[PDB]
Amino acid sequence: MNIFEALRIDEGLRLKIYKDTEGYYTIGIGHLLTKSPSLNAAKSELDKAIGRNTNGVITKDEAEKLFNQDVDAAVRGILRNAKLKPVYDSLDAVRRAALINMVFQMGETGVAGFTNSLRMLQQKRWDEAAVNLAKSRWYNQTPNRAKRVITTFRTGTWDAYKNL
Ligand SMILES: [Cl-]
Ligand SMILES: [Cl-]
Repeated sequence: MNIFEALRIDEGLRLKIYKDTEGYYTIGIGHLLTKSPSLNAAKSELDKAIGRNTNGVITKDEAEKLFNQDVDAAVRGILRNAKLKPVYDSLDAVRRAALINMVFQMGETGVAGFTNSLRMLQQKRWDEAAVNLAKSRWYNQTPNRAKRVITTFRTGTWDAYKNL
């Protein structure tokens, strides 16, 4: 198991524009197009992202390419963030992947907001961090996914993804 495989399980893959859990226009493997309520604006962002007139549909290869870009950007966002970098450096490879998943889902800014959890993770206080992470809108809105990421932080293994 790895970050790519994990996120592919968590986000799924859809080749036509769809609405995510928050009602935002998205495509591929969790690639957010826009927070605007307009499908046209979404179609526009889509064409600009792929480089062609898509008409709201992309191929598997296109989805994968967006996905690669997106993972790369999450990593870079982490490394550039003063609050995130140190946590990330302190963690093992498996837990680093959980942090990347969170950033991919919610953005660098969102994650950097989990101040107390981050401190706990940095201190390697696993059970405590898990409890704290759960007291969030994030866990209440997408509990099954949140539980998978949280277990990953807690145990440092990919067990929550083994079966799926
Ligand atoms: Cl893009
Ligand atoms: Cl969920």
